[PDB]
Amino acid sequence: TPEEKLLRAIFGEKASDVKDSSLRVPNGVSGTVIDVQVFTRDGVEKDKRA
Amino acid sequence: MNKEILAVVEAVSNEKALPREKIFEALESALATATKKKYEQEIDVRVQIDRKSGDFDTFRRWLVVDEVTQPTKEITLEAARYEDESLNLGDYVEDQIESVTFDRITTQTAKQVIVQKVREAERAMVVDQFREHEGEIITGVVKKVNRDNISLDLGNNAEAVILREDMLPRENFRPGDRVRGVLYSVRPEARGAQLFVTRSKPEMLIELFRIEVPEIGEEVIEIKAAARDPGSRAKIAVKTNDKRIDPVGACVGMRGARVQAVSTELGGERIDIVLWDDNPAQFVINAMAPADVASIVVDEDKHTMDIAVEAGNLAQAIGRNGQNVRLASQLSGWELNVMTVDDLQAKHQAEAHAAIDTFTKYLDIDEDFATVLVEEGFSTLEELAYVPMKELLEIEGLDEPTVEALRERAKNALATIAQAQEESLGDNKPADDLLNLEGVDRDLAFKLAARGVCTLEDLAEQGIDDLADIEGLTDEKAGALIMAARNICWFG
Amino acid sequence: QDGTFDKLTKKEALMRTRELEKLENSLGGIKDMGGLPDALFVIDADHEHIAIKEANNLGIPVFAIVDTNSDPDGVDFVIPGNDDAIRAVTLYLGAVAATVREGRS
Amino acid sequence: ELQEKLIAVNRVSKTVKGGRIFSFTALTVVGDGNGRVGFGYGKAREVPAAIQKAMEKARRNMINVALNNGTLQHPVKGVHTGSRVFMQPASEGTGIIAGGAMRAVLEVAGVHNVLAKAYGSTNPINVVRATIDGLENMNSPEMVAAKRGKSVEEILG
Amino acid sequence: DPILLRPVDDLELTVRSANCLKAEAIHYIGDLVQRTEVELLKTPNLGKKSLTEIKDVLASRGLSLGM
Repeated sequence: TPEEKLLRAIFGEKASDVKDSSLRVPNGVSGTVIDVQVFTRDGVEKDKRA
Repeated sequence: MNKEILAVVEAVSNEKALPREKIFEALESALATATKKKYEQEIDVRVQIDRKSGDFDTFRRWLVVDEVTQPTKEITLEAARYEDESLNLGDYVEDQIESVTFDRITTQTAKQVIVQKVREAERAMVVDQFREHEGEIITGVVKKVNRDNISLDLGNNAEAVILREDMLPRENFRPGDRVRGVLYSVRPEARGAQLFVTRSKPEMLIELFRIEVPEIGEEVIEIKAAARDPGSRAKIAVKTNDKRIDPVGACVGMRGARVQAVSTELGGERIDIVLWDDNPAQFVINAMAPADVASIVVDEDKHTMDIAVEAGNLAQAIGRNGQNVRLASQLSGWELNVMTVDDLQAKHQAEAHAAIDTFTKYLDIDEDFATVLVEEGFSTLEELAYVPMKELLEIEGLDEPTVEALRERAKNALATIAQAQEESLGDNKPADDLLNLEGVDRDLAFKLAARGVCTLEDLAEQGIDDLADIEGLTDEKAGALIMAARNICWFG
Repeated sequence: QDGTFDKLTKKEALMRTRELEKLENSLGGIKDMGGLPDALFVIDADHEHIAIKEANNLGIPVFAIVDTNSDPDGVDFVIPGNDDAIRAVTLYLGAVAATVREGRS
Repeated sequence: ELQEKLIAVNRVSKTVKGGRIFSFTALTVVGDGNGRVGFGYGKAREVPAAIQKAMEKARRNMINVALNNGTLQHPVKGVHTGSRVFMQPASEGTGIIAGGAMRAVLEVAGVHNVLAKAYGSTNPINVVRATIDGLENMNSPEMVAAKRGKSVEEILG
Repeated sequence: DPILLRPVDDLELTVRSANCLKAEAIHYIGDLVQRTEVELLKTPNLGKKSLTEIKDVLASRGLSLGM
């Protein structure tokens, strides 16, 4: 749409036709997250939690 | 990115004729509101957009105040000046905060605030430029028909409303129909319909005549008054200062073409066009058209006029359901009583006999002398009591001693009228039983008794509307006294 | 008075304000009226003889302070008196102003 | 209502260095039929605009004439610039017996009985100006009574 | 009940009673039915006669004051 540039109206980037979507996970199990490991291939920028 | 902010500001400034500054202030407020919604706590937030780069910094704003009521959004002047000595009451203290990423959420909020700013800038300036239209006959397309109103689209996101009372009684509009009407009121309902349009009020008739009659648009002919029964009949009064122009002939046009165009736009409403006269009696004769008036009697004190007509013209003078007399009365501002020549003579004979009986009873004069007073134009005891002595001395057979005695008798008769009422229920029963009503001084009791409210029961039976004309009695004070009277009479 | 006095051409903007002030005096206090007047108070019958002929074409009762050289026929409410002394004109103008203030009740 | 009436068109001319340019003049008349009548000359370069500009000044040029029952008051002369119209009231003269350009101006004025004849140069615009001043000075007995004698009765019996 | 949603003008009240109710912002039959007889007697221009008219008309529709 021309409105795909609404993003641009406040930001920019290219076009918004690309499907914006965050990898969300499925169901069936509860739990409590006890331990998180983050491994980084060398050269890549470590983020703040790594 | 950077140059794109400038290109957007320039495009919007040029297309909406709006100050760039007003668009930025609104984007800053939009971004501040979008930022506030990302925090779980109620924070105060200022956003500042750089006018050259389009880059923006976001703060934790702290409204500098004297007394802090909201510690999450407010800071004391003493604490603000510890960080920057230049700060005053009403300034903002900032705090380095991560600016919200411009996602399609902030983008949508920014778009909504821009649209709202354009409604309060571009559309507001369009309404200001259309000062004529705000008052003249605007044209709209019917967007929606409800039971109680019609929504019109005027273009440019402007919506108007015609209320049910503002429509003609036989009009049936459909969505997509074009409708003309006078913009009679502009309120402040930007979201929705701030514009109120009428087709029923007299202004619609005046403005249709202004458009159809060039001589009215050029101020050569003036419409002095308009009276209207919407979708049935109207009267307009026209004047001109140019003796070469017939104002009635100009408004009618060649074979009635102009008045028929206005009538057709009003759903076949019958329009009478009358000549305005500066003499009220001559103006009422003109307003009574098409009925021929035989005589007029003017009562200036009551602001009423008795209109005698021939018995054959009585039905035409009154009109269907009194429509002709009512429109003439609304056009003149006078109360108009239409009767036959025989009925007017019978009324005058009954009034003369009642005046003679009143003068004979109260002035201790003979019927012959009372008849002379009525023939010289005296009808009330008040006229005889207060009229200049010169007018009473112009009457044949009155000397200065007899005029003085007549005035003294008239004043004593007027006094005794109030005195008898007071003795019965004015300074006695109204100054005791009716004085019990909260707030009833002796003056108010006599004012009530002059209206026939002599007892506390008579006051308990009144409405607020029946007492509204009593000088010094407000609707609230009237309501309190009636309720006090009812509490004693009906609940004691 | 606010707006386009600079926007396109400065010399041609001086043309419009050269157009304005000559129109300001010729069409002076007429722009506030709209339409035709009802009366017309003249202070010299001979000098302004066009208007008395012009007003008598229509139905306008006029009021002329007449001098002895003019002809008092087109004027309805003829007023004899001097009209070339300044102190004379402030009598008639001071009277017609203060009376019409009493007439606008 | 106004009962307009055309009398005569004309083709007048004037010359320049390129040649001669014509136009049209068209004398018309209007009248209510009950004592109001007015004429207007008008001239333009085309006959639809010539007759319309003629009427538009004829509306403002209307005069009142006081008559009795479709006929005149008394005999009356009418001289104007080579046109001597004579007008005799002729109480029920059974029609307006008059020449051209009088038959127009008497009809729309509302009379129906006058005997009339124009003496002199029978020129149409000068003869319709001749009846007008001959009609507007002709006076009712009411105006005659209230300047002379001061009884409405005895001035005519 | 769809009768409560009707305006007070549909009750065929005297021009006095209707104007007295409008002055107190009573627009619907459902607003009128909630008011007590003692509250209506406090309203301006509201006599004993107009109160009896309102009761007789409400009773003709199976409604009572103070519901």
